[PDB]
Amino acid sequence: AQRVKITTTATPGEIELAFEDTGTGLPVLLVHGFPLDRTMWKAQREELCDEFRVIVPDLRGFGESQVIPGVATMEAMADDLAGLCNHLGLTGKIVLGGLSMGGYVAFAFARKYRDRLAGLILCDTRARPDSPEAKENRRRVAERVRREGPGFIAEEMIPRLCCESTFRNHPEVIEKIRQMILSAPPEGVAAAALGMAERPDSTDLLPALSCPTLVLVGQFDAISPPEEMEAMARTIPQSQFVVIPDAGHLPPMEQPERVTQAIREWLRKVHTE
Ligand SMILES: [Cl-]
Repeated sequence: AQRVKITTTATPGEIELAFEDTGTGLPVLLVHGFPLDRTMWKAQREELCDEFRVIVPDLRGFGESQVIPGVATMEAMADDLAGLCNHLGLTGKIVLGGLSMGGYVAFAFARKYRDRLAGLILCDTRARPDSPEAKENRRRVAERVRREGPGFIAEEMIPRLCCESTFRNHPEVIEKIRQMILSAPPEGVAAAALGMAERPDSTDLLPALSCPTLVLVGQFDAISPPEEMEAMARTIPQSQFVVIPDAGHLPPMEQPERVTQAIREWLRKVHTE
């Protein structure tokens, strides 16, 4: 992996990002969820790199990236991605994928950097903003995690993140996810929780998208359910919708080969030299 200070148009103008960059050819940037890190895309990065260049950063405040206290807006995270692409000399078009919060970041990127997208991959996410109670729950999480760390988040989220079959067949995946959460920097978690609370409604952005979009969801996703994601996909032009069997909210980890294949075959259609 690499760690580089990038220039970003978001406050504070420069930030150190840790990232993986594996493969050659057409660039695919994959954005993790909350409160995870780049390692949740490891299987896809290690497999797709035979055909694509796969870039997987830790977002600001997560993993090994710099922590910027306060509020980490989805826009700021998108600005950081643009700055990373600039650093790397990826100044033309990319495919951008995101899971959950990473999907929120992808919408912020599409809003601001439309001309840099060859395609979007939206996994286990939604375009609407937080409801008022959800916003308040962000704030409650932020205030507590600063002091207690993320153990209480792992306790609340793990049962909602993966399906029954994953608990049975893949306890090692459960434990990897748990360690991602437990290791997340407390102030990075807080800043992103507050940022998510203030993200805009992206509902009306979706019909205005100008690139092919793959929408992926676990069959048993308890957080962003398949019915809801299918309806979201119906609002996006040039969309393809895929349900991954025997996965919950984290298909890339729960059913890595299925996710890799779905992404690979779509990329072959979209992302050409
Ligand atoms: Cl957003």
